[PDB]
Amino acid sequence: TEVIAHHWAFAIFLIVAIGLCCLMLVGGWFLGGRLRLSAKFYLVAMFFVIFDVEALYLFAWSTSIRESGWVGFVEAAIFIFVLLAGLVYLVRIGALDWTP
Amino acid sequence: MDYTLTRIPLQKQEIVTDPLEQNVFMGKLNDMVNWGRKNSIWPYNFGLSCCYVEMVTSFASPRQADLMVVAGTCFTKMAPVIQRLYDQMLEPKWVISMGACANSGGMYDIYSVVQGVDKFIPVDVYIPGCPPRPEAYMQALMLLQESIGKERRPLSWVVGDQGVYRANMQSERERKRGERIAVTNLRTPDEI
Amino acid sequence: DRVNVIRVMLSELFRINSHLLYISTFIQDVGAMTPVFFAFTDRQKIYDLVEAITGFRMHPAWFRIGGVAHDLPRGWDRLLREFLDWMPKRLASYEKAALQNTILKGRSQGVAAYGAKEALEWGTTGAGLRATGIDFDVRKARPYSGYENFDFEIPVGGGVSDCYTRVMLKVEELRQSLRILEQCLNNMPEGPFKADHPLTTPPPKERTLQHIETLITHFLQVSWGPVMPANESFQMIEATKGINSYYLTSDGSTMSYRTRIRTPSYAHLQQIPAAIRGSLVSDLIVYLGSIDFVMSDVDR
Amino acid sequence: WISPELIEILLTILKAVVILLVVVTCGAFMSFGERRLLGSLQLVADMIKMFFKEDWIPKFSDRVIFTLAPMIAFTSLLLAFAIVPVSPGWVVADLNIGILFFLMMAGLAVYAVLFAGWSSNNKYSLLGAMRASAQTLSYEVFLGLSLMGVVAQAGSFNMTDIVNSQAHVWNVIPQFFGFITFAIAGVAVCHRHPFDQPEAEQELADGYHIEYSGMKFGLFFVGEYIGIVTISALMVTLFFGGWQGPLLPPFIWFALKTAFFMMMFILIRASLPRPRYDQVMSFGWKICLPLTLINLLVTAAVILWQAQ
Ligand code: SF4
Repeated sequence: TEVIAHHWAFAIFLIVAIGLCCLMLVGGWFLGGRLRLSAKFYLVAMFFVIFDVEALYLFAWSTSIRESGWVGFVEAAIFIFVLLAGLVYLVRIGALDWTP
Repeated sequence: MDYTLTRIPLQKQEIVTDPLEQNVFMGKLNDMVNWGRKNSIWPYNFGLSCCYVEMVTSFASPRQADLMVVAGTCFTKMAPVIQRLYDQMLEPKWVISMGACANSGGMYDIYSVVQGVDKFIPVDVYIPGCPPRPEAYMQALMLLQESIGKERRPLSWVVGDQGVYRANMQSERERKRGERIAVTNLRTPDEI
Repeated sequence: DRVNVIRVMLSELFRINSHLLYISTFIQDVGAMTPVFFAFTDRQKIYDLVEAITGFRMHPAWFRIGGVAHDLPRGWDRLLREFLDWMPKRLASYEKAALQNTILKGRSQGVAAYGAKEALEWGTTGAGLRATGIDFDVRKARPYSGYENFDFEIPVGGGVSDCYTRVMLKVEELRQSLRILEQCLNNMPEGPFKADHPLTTPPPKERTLQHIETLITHFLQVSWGPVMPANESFQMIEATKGINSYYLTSDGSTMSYRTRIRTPSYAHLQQIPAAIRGSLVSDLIVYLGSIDFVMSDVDR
Repeated sequence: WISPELIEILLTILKAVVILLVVVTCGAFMSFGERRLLGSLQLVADMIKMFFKEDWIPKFSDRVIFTLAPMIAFTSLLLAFAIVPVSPGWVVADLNIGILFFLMMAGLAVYAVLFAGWSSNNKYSLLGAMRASAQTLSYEVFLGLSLMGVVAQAGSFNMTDIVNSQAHVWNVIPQFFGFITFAIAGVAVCHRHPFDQPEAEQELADGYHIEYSGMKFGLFFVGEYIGIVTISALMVTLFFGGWQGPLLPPFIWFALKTAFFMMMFILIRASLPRPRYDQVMSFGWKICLPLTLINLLVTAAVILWQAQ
């Protein structure tokens, strides 16, 4: 009898936000009378994807930080060490600088 | 005052009377629309020869600006660019012709100069003289602001007359005639 | 002498205007802290000075045949003195700002630096010629309008015509123009502002209004035009962005049989395929910004 | 059919709609506020002008994603604001994932730029969209870790638990590295001035705002500013004291701190120049990400040390 009201508020918020944008767009509408980009952009998107999925393990670690003891801290520390080893490998090879 | 309309340089315009002289809701709504078009004006300062530094020092993507400042000389090779940029803009659109080069031939009556912007697109507001001061441009902004404040344009393309109404405003030379003729003495040019 | 000194004064004022505009538009793209407000006061005050001396600010239309259109007023000394004691710290600030941004100094110093041969076969009469080391200025080699009486040391570059050597030479040219204006303000002649030749168009205005013969000369020179002997003349000066030249052929009539205007920006723009031959688009835009050409000056 | 449960539910609906209108008008009004800091009826006049202008669909484009890119740019970072609590009894979303939801919205924010870049049938606009999208990916990669510093300090994702863990000490002073990394990431993702318009190094690149006229451009124009105000709300509710103050009412305190942080954003507009693209990417990959990983490890050791 409170979370149902909160879910209803979320629903009307979403529905009336999209409805406001729709009515705004149609009120603007009603009145008045062979190449290739690159490969480094794909590489930086792939860096974002892989480090975001490793950041997912950090996301799930951050909620259970206290309930897992020092052994969980050690495991997340060696996880982050592997992550930073990959990042510093990427830094040192030269695949991370842009140089336009 | 009387009004001219354009309905669908070679177009036809004749003299009519405004439809507000006859729905009081439409009269307030049209006034609010004209007010909103008045106080919010985005210019498109066209890049041309040498009124640039007068629009540079006065204070801009195309197709969002409802006002176009044609400043420099209109040449035979640049006039299609002017026409293409004018048709790129969306109605309502207004034109300010800066300098003599845009009002007329502007000291160039020669083969490679188009004699004014009026030859291909209409011009709403003119500013005379080789390079006008930015205050003259800002006064022309006042002039076009009040001209926009008195129009009668269609609100929508479903119901209403499908023709914009321009106002036959009183000219500035007759309005300023008393203040200009009633000038007795001036400062002599031997001092500063 | 007074006509020559006035011509030198106004020419160096407009050269200061053009150099300030070029330096402001070359320094805006990197720092952009105060690149336009710092330059706006100087251009506006010299425009007010030109407005006091002449008519409106950009195009004076004030150089007449045999002299100038009017005399200097009784307040030009105060305006020029207030101008000249207020600019040296601006020049120090400009040198500081041109030395502070070392990122531009390491970026623009490498690409497309022609030297001593491409600036001599492609035209290139502006700051590129003196940046290549060729000490050739019209004001010192073929003096005109009494430039021998002014002591100013023409600055030259060394080696190549870099994008930084050109703006350094234009800063030093601003300093030389300020020194020329100081020398003009120091000892000013008190002679006539128009020559006594009968072909000075127009004649002096007071004698036009109260002498019949001066009215005759003004009537015929204004209306039909000054009748001029059939010859050919060529005047070559150092303009604000290079070397300008007017070559006039007269057929004996009141108009010109031929006017040839050799402009520096034409030769400056003709050589851009010779240096963007294997460069990038951003390099091309940087080179276009670093070149003092003007398109209406190219097309006359 | 008059029942007090229906009255309370309708009052909650009223709370949702007033917070939506107040955040929309807050963005719209301090758009003019920033333009003055660089006449509140001028935005009303601008809205009237934009409503009475024809939306141009390009004839080489399609009528779906060309209009759906401003849809994303407005509504995604609009519903990002539903997370933010302004008061104990004036919250619209009390769901458990109070940080992951903002991460969803920030992840979907890149769709607007990409879809606009394709929708503008223009190679230069596409290249500019690629540059902007690469930048915002390169900063939203560690946006999550900058939030996980505070998440690990406060335990759960719920913002109520965050602001109740801010009772003894705000999270700005133990985690300043997380604060600056989140500020940098929020500047870059919302396209604020230093990490803005990456077309400055190539003339073969153009903006994605081009070929957008009228309402489809006004959607971006108000969407970036609603985004920066909800990023400021996220910032205060995470690092500063959410609704926390000695004397003045809590919503007054929240409004004051939000206003303070976007005047700080005005100071950002005034002070620093725009860095080069290579410097921006090299910064966001080499400095920010190891620093926030080290921050997470340090706050883990801290919160596991004094755990008694
Ligand atoms: S009016 Fe004068 S200053 Fe303006 S474009 Fe024409 S010639 Fe140049």
